[PDB]
Amino acid sequence: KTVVVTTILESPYVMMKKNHEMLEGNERYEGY
Amino acid sequence: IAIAPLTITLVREEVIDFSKPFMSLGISIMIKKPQKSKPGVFSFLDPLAY
Amino acid sequence: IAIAPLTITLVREEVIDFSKPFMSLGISIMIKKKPGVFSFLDPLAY
Repeated sequence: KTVVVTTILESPYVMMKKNHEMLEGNERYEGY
Repeated sequence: IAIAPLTITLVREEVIDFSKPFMSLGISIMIKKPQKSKPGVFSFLDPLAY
Repeated sequence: IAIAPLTITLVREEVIDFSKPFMSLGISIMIKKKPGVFSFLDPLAY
């Protein structure tokens, strides 16, 4: 099964990738 | 599940389940990095004590 | 129930239920925390 790993946008916990326009899936977000 | 930096509070623990903390943290203080202070007028006597 | 300074470890966790940590610690270091009267002659040898 697929688990929805919900998270909040906070620094330095989750950055918004600067090249996320062509990214999809789990690759959009990177962080702690 | 929620992988987020959530503070383990009493009201949250009563309604959700919290595991062991993955980081230790507390309240701290912000100050500016000490700048070079302007020398005093009578700062030529500094090398030797009063 | 055991109320003692017990560290929450992986081997202990799988067999014993550990409550919320009441204190935080870690490995630290410590060290051991009067000029002579005629110390003005120090720059040159006797």
